[PDB]
Amino acid sequence: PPHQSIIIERMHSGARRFVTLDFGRPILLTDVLIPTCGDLASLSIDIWTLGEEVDGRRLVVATDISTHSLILHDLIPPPVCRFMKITVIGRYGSTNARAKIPLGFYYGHTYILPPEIDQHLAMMVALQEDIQCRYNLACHRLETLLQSIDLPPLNSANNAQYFLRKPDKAVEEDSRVFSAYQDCIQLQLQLNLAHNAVQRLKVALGASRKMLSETSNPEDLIQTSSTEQLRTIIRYLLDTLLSLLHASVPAVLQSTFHAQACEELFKHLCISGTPKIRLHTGLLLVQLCGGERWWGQFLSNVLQELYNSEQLLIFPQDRVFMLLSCIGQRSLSNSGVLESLLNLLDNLLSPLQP
Amino acid sequence: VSQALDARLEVGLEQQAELMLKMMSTLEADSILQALTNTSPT
Amino acid sequence: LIPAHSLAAFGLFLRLPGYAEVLLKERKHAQCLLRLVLGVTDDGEGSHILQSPSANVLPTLPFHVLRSLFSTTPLTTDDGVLLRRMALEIGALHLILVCLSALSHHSPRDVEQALTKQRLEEEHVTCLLQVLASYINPVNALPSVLLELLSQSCLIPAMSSYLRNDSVLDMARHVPLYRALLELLRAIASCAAMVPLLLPTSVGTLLAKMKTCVDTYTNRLVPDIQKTAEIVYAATTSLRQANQEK
Amino acid sequence: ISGVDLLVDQPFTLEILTSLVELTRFETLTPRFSATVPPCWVEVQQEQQQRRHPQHLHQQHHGDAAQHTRTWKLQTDSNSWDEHVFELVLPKACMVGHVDFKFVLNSNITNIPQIQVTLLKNKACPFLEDHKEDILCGPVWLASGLDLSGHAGMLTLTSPKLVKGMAGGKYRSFLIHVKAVLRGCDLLQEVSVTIRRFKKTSISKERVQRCAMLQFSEFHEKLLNTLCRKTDDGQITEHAQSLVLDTLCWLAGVHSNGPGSSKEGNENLLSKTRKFLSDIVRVCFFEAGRSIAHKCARFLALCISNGKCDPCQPAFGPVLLKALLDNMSFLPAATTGGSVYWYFVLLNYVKDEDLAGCSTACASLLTAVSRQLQDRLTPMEALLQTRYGLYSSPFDPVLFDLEMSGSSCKNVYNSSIGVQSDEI
Amino acid sequence: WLGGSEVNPLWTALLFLLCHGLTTQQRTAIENATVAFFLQCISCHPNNQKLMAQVLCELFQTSPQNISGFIRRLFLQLMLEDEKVTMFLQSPCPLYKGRINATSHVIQHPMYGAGHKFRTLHLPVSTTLSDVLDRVSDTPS
Repeated sequence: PPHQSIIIERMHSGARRFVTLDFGRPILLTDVLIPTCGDLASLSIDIWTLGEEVDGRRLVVATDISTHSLILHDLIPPPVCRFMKITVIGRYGSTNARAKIPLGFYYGHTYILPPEIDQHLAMMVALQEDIQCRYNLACHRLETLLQSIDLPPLNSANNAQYFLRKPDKAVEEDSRVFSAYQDCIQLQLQLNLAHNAVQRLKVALGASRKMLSETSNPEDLIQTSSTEQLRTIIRYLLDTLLSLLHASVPAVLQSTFHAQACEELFKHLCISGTPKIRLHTGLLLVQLCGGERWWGQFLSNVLQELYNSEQLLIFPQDRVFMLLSCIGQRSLSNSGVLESLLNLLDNLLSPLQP
Repeated sequence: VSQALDARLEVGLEQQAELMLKMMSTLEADSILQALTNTSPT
Repeated sequence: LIPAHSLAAFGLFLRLPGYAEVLLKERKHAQCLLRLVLGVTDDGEGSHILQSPSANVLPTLPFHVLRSLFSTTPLTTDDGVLLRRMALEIGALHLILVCLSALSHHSPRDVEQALTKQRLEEEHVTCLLQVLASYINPVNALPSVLLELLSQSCLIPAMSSYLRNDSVLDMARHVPLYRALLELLRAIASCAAMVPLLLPTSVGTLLAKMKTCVDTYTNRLVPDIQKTAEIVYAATTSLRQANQEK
Repeated sequence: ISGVDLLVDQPFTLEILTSLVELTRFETLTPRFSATVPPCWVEVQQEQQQRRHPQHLHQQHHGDAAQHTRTWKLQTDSNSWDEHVFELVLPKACMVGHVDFKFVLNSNITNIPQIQVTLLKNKACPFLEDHKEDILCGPVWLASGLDLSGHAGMLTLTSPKLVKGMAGGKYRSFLIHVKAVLRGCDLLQEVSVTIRRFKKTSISKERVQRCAMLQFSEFHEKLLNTLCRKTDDGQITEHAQSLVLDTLCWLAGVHSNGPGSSKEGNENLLSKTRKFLSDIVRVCFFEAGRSIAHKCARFLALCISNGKCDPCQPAFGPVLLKALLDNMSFLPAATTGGSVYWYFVLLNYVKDEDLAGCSTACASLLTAVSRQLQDRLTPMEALLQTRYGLYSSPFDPVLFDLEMSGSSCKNVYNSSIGVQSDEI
Repeated sequence: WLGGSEVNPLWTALLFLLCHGLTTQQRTAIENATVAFFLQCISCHPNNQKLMAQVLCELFQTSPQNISGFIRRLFLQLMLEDEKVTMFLQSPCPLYKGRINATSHVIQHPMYGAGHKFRTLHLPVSTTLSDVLDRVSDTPS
């Protein structure tokens, strides 16, 4: 995906602006996104293929873009286009400083169907194979790069000094790792896009997907799906759980989320998941079981297990510590949170007393 | 949410569906912001 | 199985027997060329090839290594003649003349960027003409197809057009291409097989025209490059005159 | 009717569906129209509404669309009118599909005007009482067409008996009558009305074909069967499925405002929808693509609105809830992220019924999935997350979605644009 | 022994398996393992280099019909890059350069020893000894 904005002239905002966009080929435009533009009063899109006066069309006019960003998630039926016209009206006051117009993003299919289909599918398959080979090479480079580095445990003053002031070789190796990872994710996204396009073209032949022709038992479905699909499902499902809780009295929900369930859910989500699902899991737990008696003892057990000097699991200690602090602040009304923490601190200092 | 919707007057009036389909999401996004920032667990 | 034409030539050149060994004499670029082929366009260390420290020389490697091969592979042994053949069938020399037509605009029959592209194009055609000259001389010998394929071709129009430019100030700065021209005329006059291809404004008359013109301009009326240019030009012109008469 | 093979009778094929959508295809009146207004309104000049809309004539050279935006500004006098009469003129014979009734509220309005536009069907002391048997076509409520902003909107004017017309798609009388139930109709600021019709088809007796489409319920049964089942002989392409969703969407839209008499066909379709709702959701979300999911979401929105508009018949929300919750366990086997997004968008609204069951299923699915996810973590990814805070796993080739900002665009290319300055 | 006549058929069978009941992750793991195994066998053994060259040549000759698939990546990252060799030093004087005070864990064969009097580097064969000296010790730098 390309991205680079362009400059304008006669920066005064009172007058009209004109931008015309052409893809050089008919495009099955189906998605348009333009960020919020504060110094702007109006925005419109005009669409044509053969000519502005021959087959010109318009599809949306935006007015509140000053504090908002228009989103056209799914344009159905997909308008066939090659030429796109942008017309915006800046702030009514014609006095303004230098500003850059955000172009936005536009997604759509390049190949149009109601023949090229067979050879287009063949060349797309070849492109997918080449992208897969390049992605495999990038994965090998990243794997052999990370294999040579290590994270010192935060259990000594020397490691603390290392974390405070990274040595130069650590900085350069981190830069190399970040570059390799960025290349790997770019190639991964390209491969996924190519595979999706190939799948769509194959669907155009009527060859529907396998779609559970072997089994339908959930214990295999959950253990055969992809990791990213599971993450997306968890994010949406946790979001819906939060919405359901905010809309109330679901007494059944509090019954299932007992001490063991809370332990397992926390250890599975807040330790290994993405920051969004980690924060959402923490907030759901503190909203559900915040008032429980066993709560607080939960926090003490979690802290003692995770931050023990004998812990071997690798996890982002600082982020989960911030999450624990946020949960403790929210669940502060419970009397057991500080009692359990002080009892834990009482036991750690026990060797001082003979 | 920007309340901006494409010019589908010309097509059959699915627009009232599209507004409320847009409204389907809006009553969800605000509640979550009210769920996590607002309504501190008490 | 930048520039695009060099990579195609590299793919065609590498099919020639013995070209793999000579290409591997300077190993790291040879790896870069092979890595540039197959589409990865990257090194093993994560640095892009087009921003490699010695990326400037990259276009020259195919033709230059082929020239080194031609110097190291004479026409005397069976190796030279078999190489000439498998050059002729696969269109290696045919694609050589085609890309010469593309880079010289002689069909068979922005200031800074303009000068930069002119420089790269003239150096590329210099290398192409010089490797063709090395193809002419060892250091059915003449191909049967070459007899027909030099008539209504690009080589004679290329020589004519590049001999149209007779600027008296040209050779002061245009030394490398004129050195290649001197070497190729040496080959075209000294090679026994190449002589009938030329001998049935004529090439000899206008060549003598430049010789007399430069003699009047300099001899009648310089650093190392220029003085070597004139002395070698005079010697090679005398040799070409001796070869032309018979 | 006799001697013409109705499109419903023949077994469904791709070209048959393509012909069917042509009937549902809809266009604009090119011929000129006219209208009259009560004296309390003054017609707003056509270029005044072109204030922010400078290229109306360029797209269509005929310019009737510029006239199509017939705008009247309300001159609020001391009278608090509770009724109004709007006369329509149809000079060129045509079959109107629906009348585009657009209303915008005043910028300072803070209350909810209980303004109602009720128009009973035609058969041969407010006008709705004295001429209760003489009203023309509807009925609707203003709040139904109220948009997100709450200061504007657009009402739908259609009925299953509207397409037939007075006799063979003629015009005799169309009256847009409004009655409210400062205060009343005076809150409304201005009104624009547009008349738009069906596209001409290459099919003989388009009126007869449309009548056969709308009347018979076995057509609905067959359409729902085709959408639901995907058998060995039913190798139905998703192109045909998209056409089917379009047909049902148009059918539900035209059945939305059907009166009590027309509720026979509405209930005939909705009974089959309730019979096959689980399969509808399963196919159109967990098997089809994102576009089919959007079409199914639109159809389900129409069904929900129809159930709301007909309190005399059971609502659709709880049944949709049971369908979605029964299809919940198939989420790990879903195809695309956009379909799951639309599924959860629909699911979130219908949480108002049976919160306990939805919460129980959500908790069960979360507990089942979470244990599996932790088992797939690798020391490589853990090192990445801890040292650099990079959470996306690079060694997993397969992704699920790409949510840039409030959108799911994994199934489509990113378009590379060469910017042309052109007009500066 | 890996170049012995008993093990020679394994190379061709492996290439046959990887150039056409395997899941995607299984295929990727097998590809990586095969590349590592071949690179280990080729590292500094001219005889095994000749055997792999012969296997590649015969596979290319007998391959019907464009180059792609696992064989492309294997050729591109097996050759077309500098060979790596494990180089092992030792001295009566300590070698401090390259060490940090962090508690790094490095586990190698016991023959390479431990402490400041030993050092092992996995570095390309194309490097010169001056690079070794100024990367292992501060004094040359």
